[PDB]
Amino acid sequence: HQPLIARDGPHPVEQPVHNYMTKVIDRRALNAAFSLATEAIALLTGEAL
Amino acid sequence: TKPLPTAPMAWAESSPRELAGHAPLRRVLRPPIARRDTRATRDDTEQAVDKILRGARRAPRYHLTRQVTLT
Repeated sequence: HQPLIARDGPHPVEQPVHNYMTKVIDRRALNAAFSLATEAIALLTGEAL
Repeated sequence: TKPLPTAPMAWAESSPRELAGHAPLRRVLRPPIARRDTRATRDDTEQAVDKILRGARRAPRYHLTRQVTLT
């Protein structure tokens, strides 16, 4: 909501101005990755014991 | 009825990573980022619904095509 000043003389009289803006949210992500191995898969579960 | 050489049949007569998968991932909470500091008929109906149970509890070597034609 915006300020204002009274002025003299011939002019157009001022009226307070209210602005009504609206931003919109953006979208992103983040990636990481890790790997296993064929031996690991076999070791992590029971396969090679 | 059980062997002498046991290790070869536990695999023959018959995962834990997916169990360990949900374990770190799913069991973990609010991650990530961190803050410092009716005899037979009844039996049949029940079984059909159940079959939908098991087949809907899980999930490729087969494909079926089907078609209608004349003789």
